[PDB]
Amino acid sequence: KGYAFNRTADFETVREMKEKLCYVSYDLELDHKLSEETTVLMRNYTLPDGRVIKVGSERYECPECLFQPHLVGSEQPGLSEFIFDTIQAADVDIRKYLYRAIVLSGGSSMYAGLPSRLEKEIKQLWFERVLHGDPARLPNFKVKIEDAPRRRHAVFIGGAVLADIMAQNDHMWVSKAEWEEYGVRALDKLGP
Amino acid sequence: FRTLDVDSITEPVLTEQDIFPIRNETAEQVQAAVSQLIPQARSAIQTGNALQGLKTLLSYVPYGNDVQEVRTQYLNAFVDVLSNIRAADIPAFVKECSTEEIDNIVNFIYRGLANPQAYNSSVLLNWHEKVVEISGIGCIVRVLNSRPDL
Amino acid sequence: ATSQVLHILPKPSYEHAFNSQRTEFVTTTATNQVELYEQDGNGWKHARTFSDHDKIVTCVDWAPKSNRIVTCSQDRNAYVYEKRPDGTWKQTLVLLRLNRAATFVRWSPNEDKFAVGSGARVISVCYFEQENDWWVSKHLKRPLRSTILSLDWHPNNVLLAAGCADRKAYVLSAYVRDVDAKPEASVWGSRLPFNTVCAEYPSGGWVHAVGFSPSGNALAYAGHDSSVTIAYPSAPEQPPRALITVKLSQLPLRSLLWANESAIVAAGYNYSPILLQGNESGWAHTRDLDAGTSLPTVHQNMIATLRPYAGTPGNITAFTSSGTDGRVVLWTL
Amino acid sequence: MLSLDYNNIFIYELLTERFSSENPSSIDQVVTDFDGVTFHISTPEEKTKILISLSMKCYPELVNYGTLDLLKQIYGAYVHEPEMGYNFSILIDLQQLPATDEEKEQLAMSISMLKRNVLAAPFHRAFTKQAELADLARKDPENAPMLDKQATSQELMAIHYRDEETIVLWPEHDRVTVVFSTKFREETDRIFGKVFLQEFVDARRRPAIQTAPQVLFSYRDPPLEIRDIQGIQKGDDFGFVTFVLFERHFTPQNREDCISHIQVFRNTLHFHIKASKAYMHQRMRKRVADFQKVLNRAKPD
Amino acid sequence: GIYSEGLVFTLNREKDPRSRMLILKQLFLLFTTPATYEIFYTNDLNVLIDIFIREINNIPDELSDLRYAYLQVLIPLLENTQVRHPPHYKTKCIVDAVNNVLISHSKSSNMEDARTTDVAIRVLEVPWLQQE
Amino acid sequence: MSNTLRPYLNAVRSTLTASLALEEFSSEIVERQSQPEVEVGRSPEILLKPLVVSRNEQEQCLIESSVNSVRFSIRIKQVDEIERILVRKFMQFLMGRAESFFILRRKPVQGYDISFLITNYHTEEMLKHKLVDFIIEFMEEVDAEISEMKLFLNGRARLVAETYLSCF
Amino acid sequence: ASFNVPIIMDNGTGYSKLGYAGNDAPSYVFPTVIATRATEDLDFFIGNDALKKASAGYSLDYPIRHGQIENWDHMERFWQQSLFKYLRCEPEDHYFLLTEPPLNPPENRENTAEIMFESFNCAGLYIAVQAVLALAASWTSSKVTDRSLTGTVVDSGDGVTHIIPVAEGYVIGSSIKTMPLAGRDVTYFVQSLLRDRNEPSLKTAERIKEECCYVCPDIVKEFSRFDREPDRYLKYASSTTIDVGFERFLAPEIFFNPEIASFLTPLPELVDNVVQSSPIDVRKGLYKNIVLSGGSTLFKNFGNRLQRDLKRIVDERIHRSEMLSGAKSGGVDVNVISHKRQRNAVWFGGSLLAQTPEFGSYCHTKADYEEYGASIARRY
Amino acid sequence: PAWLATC
Amino acid sequence: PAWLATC
Ligand SMILES: Nc1ncnc2c1ncn2[C@@H]1O[C@H](COP(=O)(O)OP(=O)(O)OP(=O)(O)O)[C@@H](O)[C@H]1O
Ligand SMILES: [Mg+2]
Repeated sequence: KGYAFNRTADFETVREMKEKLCYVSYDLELDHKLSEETTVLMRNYTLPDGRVIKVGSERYECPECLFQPHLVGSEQPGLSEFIFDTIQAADVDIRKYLYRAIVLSGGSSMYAGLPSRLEKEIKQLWFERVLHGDPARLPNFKVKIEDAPRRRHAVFIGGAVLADIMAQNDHMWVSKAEWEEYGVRALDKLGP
Repeated sequence: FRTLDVDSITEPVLTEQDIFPIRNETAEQVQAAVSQLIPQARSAIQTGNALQGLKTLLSYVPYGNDVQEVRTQYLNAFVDVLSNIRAADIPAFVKECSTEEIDNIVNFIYRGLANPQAYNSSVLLNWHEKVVEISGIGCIVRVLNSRPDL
Repeated sequence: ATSQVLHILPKPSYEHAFNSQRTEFVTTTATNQVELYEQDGNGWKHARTFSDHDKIVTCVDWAPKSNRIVTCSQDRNAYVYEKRPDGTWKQTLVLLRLNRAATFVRWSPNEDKFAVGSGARVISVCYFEQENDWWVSKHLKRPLRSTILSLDWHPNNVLLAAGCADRKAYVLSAYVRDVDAKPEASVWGSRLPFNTVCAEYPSGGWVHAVGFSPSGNALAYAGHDSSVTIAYPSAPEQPPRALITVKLSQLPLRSLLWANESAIVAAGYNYSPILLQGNESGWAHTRDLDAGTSLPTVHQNMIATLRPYAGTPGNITAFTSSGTDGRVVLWTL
Repeated sequence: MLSLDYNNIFIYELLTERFSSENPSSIDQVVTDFDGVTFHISTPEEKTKILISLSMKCYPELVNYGTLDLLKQIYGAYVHEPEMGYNFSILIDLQQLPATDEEKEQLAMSISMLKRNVLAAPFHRAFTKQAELADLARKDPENAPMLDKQATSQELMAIHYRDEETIVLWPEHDRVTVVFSTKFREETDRIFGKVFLQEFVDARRRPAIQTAPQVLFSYRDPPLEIRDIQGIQKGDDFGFVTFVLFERHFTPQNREDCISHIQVFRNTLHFHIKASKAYMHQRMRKRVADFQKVLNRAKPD
Repeated sequence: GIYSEGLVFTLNREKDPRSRMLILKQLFLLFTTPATYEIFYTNDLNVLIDIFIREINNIPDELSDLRYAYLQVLIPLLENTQVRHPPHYKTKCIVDAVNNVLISHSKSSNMEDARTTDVAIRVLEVPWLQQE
Repeated sequence: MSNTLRPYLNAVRSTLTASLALEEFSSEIVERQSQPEVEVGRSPEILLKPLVVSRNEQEQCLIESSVNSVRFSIRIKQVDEIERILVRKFMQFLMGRAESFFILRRKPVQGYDISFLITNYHTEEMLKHKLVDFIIEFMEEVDAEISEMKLFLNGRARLVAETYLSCF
Repeated sequence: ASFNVPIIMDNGTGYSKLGYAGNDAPSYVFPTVIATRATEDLDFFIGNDALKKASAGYSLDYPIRHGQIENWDHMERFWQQSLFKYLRCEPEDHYFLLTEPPLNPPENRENTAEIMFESFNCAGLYIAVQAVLALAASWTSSKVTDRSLTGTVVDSGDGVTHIIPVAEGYVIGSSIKTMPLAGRDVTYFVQSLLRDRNEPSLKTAERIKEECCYVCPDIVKEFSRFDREPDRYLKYASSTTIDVGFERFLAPEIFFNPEIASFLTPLPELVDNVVQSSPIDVRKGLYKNIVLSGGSTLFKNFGNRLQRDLKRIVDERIHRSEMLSGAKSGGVDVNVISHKRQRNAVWFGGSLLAQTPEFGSYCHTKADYEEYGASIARRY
Repeated sequence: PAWLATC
Repeated sequence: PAWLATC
C-alpha cells in the first residue's frame, strides 16, 4: 500500500493494530465485493509517533493468509481441512465425540469470526468429501465447537490445576536426583 | 475446503413475521369483492363524485401472497380515480380520514410511483406531500415498516 | 417539563448508569472503555475509566442496594464490579454461555440476579452462586426465533419481559429454586415455572422497548413502527380484555417507562420526549416536553436509554435522558 | 505541444548527435510513424555510414502521381536503391559531410521531414494544375462552369494510405479543394470529433481569422462530387470533412507549412480530443474537491 | 464569443428568479434582431436550449412568470437562428415538455393561466411543427 | 402538475429522513461483527421495504432501509450520448474519490447512476439534516456541472480551432 | 493488430525508457520528470525539456516516487506527451508491453489498464514485471535452448531495490524482499558529504558517482591505497574542479555496510535469507544464476564482492554443519554474471519476449475490458 | 480414507 | 529456519 515499517521497532505497534482491527470473513467473496464496492471497512489508525495510516482489505485478509498457508509460501492444506483429515484418520466410533467437543487455546484464536467460520468450513468439507452433494442428511451432523474468554490463559490454568493435583506424589515428577545417572533418559518416562 | 453456500441448516424466518389474514378465499384467491367494488368506483368517476368512490374502494385491501393481476387492476383503478380528482378538497378528505387508510393510500401511491411510464406520478407526488404536511412522517415510517409484498 | 442538561459527554453514551444520590454515574463511549463520572462542584468529571473489555460495550446497569455495577460486551461476555472498602473496585468476569454478541443487560429489583438479552435467539439470566466464587447462568431459547432488542423486569424477580427483533414482544420467567425467591399467584399466570411462556402480544414493526407499570399488570411496549401498545390482561391463557394501540406522526421512539399507573413517557429518534395517558377506556398523547416541536430543542441526535427518578415508586415526577450525542439532560415530570 | 511536429524528433536528434560528434556506433533499429508507416535506421556495413529506409502503404499510388522526380531534385547525392523492398530507401555517409554550418541542420530537418516530402508531389501537381487552369481562365473568362465541370474528375487525385481513411483533392476556378474521409470507432470519440468539426466550421466567423480557408463536413453522407470514388461511402461511422483554399492560402512562400498543416490535421484533431478529455477530468477533480469542501463545512469541527 | 460564453456561464450558475429575467430580456432583444441570428455558437446554442427545456420542466414554484418569459424569448429564437435550416437538434423533448406544461395548466385558474396557455399554443404553432 | 421538482424533492427528503433511523447492531451470523445488513442481504427481518420515487421514466430514486445501514440509489435524467458519457465519467471519478466523504460507494448498483450508503457511525459522528441537504445540493449540481463542463469543452474546442487556423 | 511491432515502455522513479521491439538498443530514455506552471494552462514539458525548463517559471515534480505511482493525472499527461510528441505512433494499431514492480497494487494496475484502454483506445495490452524480463535478458542467444531459468534477480532501482528468487518462469510472492536503499539515497549521502567540507549540488554528485564510484573488498584493511598514493584523489570539474576524496570509495559500500544513511541488513545476508526461505530443491540453482540489474548495480567490482561474501557465508554454514556431522559434503557453487545488460535489461527482455507471436494472444483485448470492465487483471 | 467409509 | 535444516 505504501506504508513501510522496516524498522525493528513498530513491530509491537503492528501487533497491537492487528489484534485490534482484524476479523475473519464468514463469506470471503462477500467481504471482497464489499471492500471493492464500498468505502466502509477502511479504518484510520494512529501511531505512537503521531502519524496516521489507513487499513483496508488487509483486515479481513490476514485471517485468510492464516487459513491459506499457500498464500504465505507454505505447502499445507490449512486448518479446517487439517483437523478434518486428522479426525478422519481416527476410528469412526470416536469421530462423533470429536465433532461434539472442540476447544481452542492461544491469543491467535481470538480472531473475530473464527469459530463460526471454522464450523462452516468443516460442514462444507464434510458435505463435499462424504455426501458428494446430498444435503438430505446434512443437518444430522451435530457439530459443537467450543470457545471461551479464557483461551488466552487456558494452558496456564491447566498447568496450575495439574500442579495442584500432582503436588502430593513426587514419584510422577523427576527429582533433582536420578539425574546425573540417567537424567536424559528419565525425560523419556513421559513420552514413550 | 470449498465454497457451496451451505444454507439448509438454520433456515431463516420469513412467513413468521408479517401476519397474513390471506386465509379468506374471498377477493384474494377468487377476486370477487374487487370486481364488485371496482365498477362502483367507475360509476362514481363517471357521475363526478369520485371522493365517495375512493372511500368505498379503500374499505377492502388485498395482500401480496402470490397474485399480481388483481392488485395491478386495483392500482390502475386507484390511479384513475385519483387523477379524476381536482386540486382541492384533498386536505379535507385526509383530515376526515383514519390512520390505516392513510397508510394504505401511501403504500399504493408508492407502488404506483414504482412504474412512472404507466401513470403520471405528479398528482401522486402532490398527494404524498399533502399527506405528509397533514399527518407527518408517521405514515411514511408505518408504510416503510409494512409487509414487503402488497 | 424543565430542560436541565448536566454534562456534555463528548462521545456517545447509549446509557447513563445513574446512582441513587444522583451524584455519580457510569456511561459508555461507543468503545470498550466505560466512564465512571462523579459529581463535581456544579459539574462533573471522568472520575474513572474501566477499559477492561476488548470489544465495544452495549449496556450497563447500577444495582443500588449493593452499590454494584454490571456491564455487557460485544465480545460475548459480561463484567461485574463491586465497590471495595476503598475507592478502588473489584472486577469479576461472567462467561455467559452464548454464541453471538450481547445487546442489553439489566439488574433485578432485588439485586439478586441480572438478565442479559443477546444478539442470538436466546436470553440468559445470571446469579452469583453461593458456596462458590462465580456466577451461574441459565438460558431461555424456545421462543424468540430471531435476535432481540431490549428487555425489562417486574416488581418481583419473575415475569421478565423481552422486546424482540420480530414484530412481537414476549414475556417469560426467571424463577429459580436454589435461590431465595418465590413467585406469587398473579393475574399473569400461576405456579410460574422456569420458562412459562405466557403471552406474545404481536404488534407492528420492531420492538425497541417494553415496560411494566408499577403494578404487575398493564404491560406496554413500543418500537420502530411509530406506535405504542398497552396490554391489560385478565387471564394467562385467555386473550387480553383490552389491547390498546396508539399511533402518532412523530418519528419512532424507544426506551419507554411508566411515570404513573396511567401516565406513560418515552422518547427516542424524536429529539424530544412525549407525554401520554394510557387507560383501559382509551390511550392518547397530550403534549410534548419541550418549548416546541443547531436544532430547536435540547437534544440533537437519537435519544438513547431513558431512566426514571426516585419520586415515589408510584409516580417518579421526573426522569433523565442521555442522547447518542451526549448532552445528558434531566426533565421534571 | 498543441501544434504537433512535422518531422521525426528521434531521427532529428540522432542525426544532430552523430553529425556533431565523430564516434560512430553499430545502429540497427526500427521506428513507427503516423499513417502506419515504418522507418529503418540500419548501419550494416560501415559504422559511420547509415542506411535509412521508409515504408508506406500507398507508395505505388504516390509514385504513380510522380514523386521520384521530387526526391531526386531535393536529393541525389545521398539516394540509394531499396536494400530489401521497404518501398523506399536512402544512404548517407557520416564522414563526407559538407560542413558543420547551418546547412547541416537544414539537411537533418529535410531528412526528418521525409514523410511530408514524399507526400507533397500530389499537392505540387494540383497547384500547378490550378495555376495553369487559372491562366487558361484568364484568356477565356467565359465557360467557367463548363471548364470547372470538365476539369472535375480530370485533375483529381486520391490517396488511401490507411485501410479506410482517405484524402482526395482537386483544383477549380481560382481555388482548390481537399477532402478527408475518416473513421470513428468509439462513440465518445465520434461525438467529440463531431463537436470539434462543428467548432472548426464555426471558427471562421471570428474577424481575426476571416482570411483562413473554409471548411465543411458531413456525418455519413458524402458530397456528390467524390461519390464515384472506390472509397467507402455512406457510413454512419465514416465522417467526411472538406477544406477549400484560395490562391493566397497556397502562396509560394507558405505552401510548405500549408501542406504540413493539412497533413497533421487528423493527428492534431485526435490529440486535442484526448487533451480535452484530460481537461474535463481536471474540471471533474476540481468540482469534486469543491464538493468535499462543502461536505466538510456541513460536518462539525 | 466572449459575450455569449459569459452569458451562458452566468445563466447556468445563477439562481435568482428575478436577475435571470434581465438576462432573458437581453437575450430577447438580441435574438429579435436579424443581423444577430446565428451569432451564438451551435454547441453553445444547443446547451442553451438544453438548459431552457430543463428550467421549463423542473421550473420552480408556479408563483412566477419565468415560464411565460422563457416561452416569449423562445418563440422567436427558432425563427431567427441557425438550428432552423438544418435538421433540428432537439425538438421532440421541447414539444413534449411544452405539452406537459400545457396539460399541467389548470384552465380554471386566473388570467395568468390563460395567457400562459396562449403563449404556449403560439409556440406550438411553429411553421415546420415536425412530428414523429 | 408543473414544477414536479419541488414535490419530488420534498417527498424524497421526507422518506429519507424517515428511513434514517439507524441503530447499533451486532451481526447474528458469525461472531461479534458489524456489517451493513442492507448490503449483505442475509436477514429478511432486517431488510425493510424497498421504496422508489420518480417524476419521470428518465429519473429514478430507490432507497433500501435497515436498522444498521441504508442505501440510496439514483439514476439521473440523460437523453443525449455526450451527456451520458460525461455523467458516467464524472460519477465514476467521484466514486473513485470516495474516501473523504465516508459515505460514497466505489461501484454503483446495476441499472442506476450512483448509490450512496450511510451507516450508524456517520449519524453518530456528524448530523443528518445537513447530510441530506448536501445530497440534494449534489442532486442539482450534478446537472449544473454537466452543463458547465459541456460549456468548458466547447470553449476548449473553440480555442483549439482558433490556434489551428492561425498556425495554418 | 498483432501484426505491427509492439511498443515497449518502462516507467521508473529515476528514468523512463520507451521504444520499439526488434531493436538491439532501447529508445527514448530520459529521467522521468514533468514541468508545468481563454485560459488553459496546458503548456508543459517532460524529460530533458522539463529539466532545461524552470528558468521561465515552470514548476517541477516527480510523478512516481518510492516505486509507487502518486499522481495519475500527471502520469497520464506524461504518457500522452511521450506518446504523441516523442513517438509518432498510434496506440490502436500497436500492442503495448508495460512493466510494473512486483509490489504494484491491483488498484494502480487496473487504473493504468483503464486509462490506457479507454483514453488511448488501445487494442492489445500486457502488463508484466521487471524480474522475469531482466532474467530473460541474461542469456545471449536465447535460441540454443541450453539456457537456464532458475535464478535470483536483484534490481536496484534509482528509488528502491528488491530481490526475487525466480524458479522456472514461476515468480515467488513470499521470498520477495525489498529495501529502500540503492537509489537517490546514495546521491543524497554523497552530496551531504561534499557540502560539509567543500561548499561548491546533486547533478555533479551523480556525475562523479557514475564516473568513478567503485567498491573494494574491504575498507579498513582498505584506505591504504588512499593513505599511500594520492593519485586516487581525482579532480572532477563541471564551474570548477572538486576534490573527490573518498566518496568514490565509500558510497557503494552502503550496501555491504548498511545503516550509514537514513537499520537494515547487508545484501549477502538478505539474499541468503531469501534463498533459505525459498524451497530447498531450488537453492542449488538459485545460488548458481544470480543476475543483477539497475544502473545503481553496475558498479566496478560489485559481482566479485557479493560472490566472495555469499560464498564465505555459505561455506561457514556448511562447515559448521559438516563438523557437527563428520562427513564431507559437496561445496555448493555460487556464481554471478552481468553481460552488458544490467543497465537496461528490462527493456531488452521485454522486446525479446514481445518478439514471440504468443504475445498477441497473452495480451488483453479492448472488448474484454468493454464487457468485463476494469477488473481484468488482479495479481501476478 | 479413500474407501468411501473407513480407512 | 531453527530446525537445523528446513523451516
Ligand atoms: N556504471 C554505473 N555504476 C554505478 N552506478 C550507476 C552506473 N550507471 C548508472 N548508475 C546509477 O543508476 C542510477 C540510474 O538508475 P535507473 O534510472 O537505470 O533505474 P530505473 O531502472 O529507473 O529504476 P526504476 O525503474 O525503479 O525507476 C543513477 O542514479 C546512477 O547513480
Ligand atoms: Mg528500474
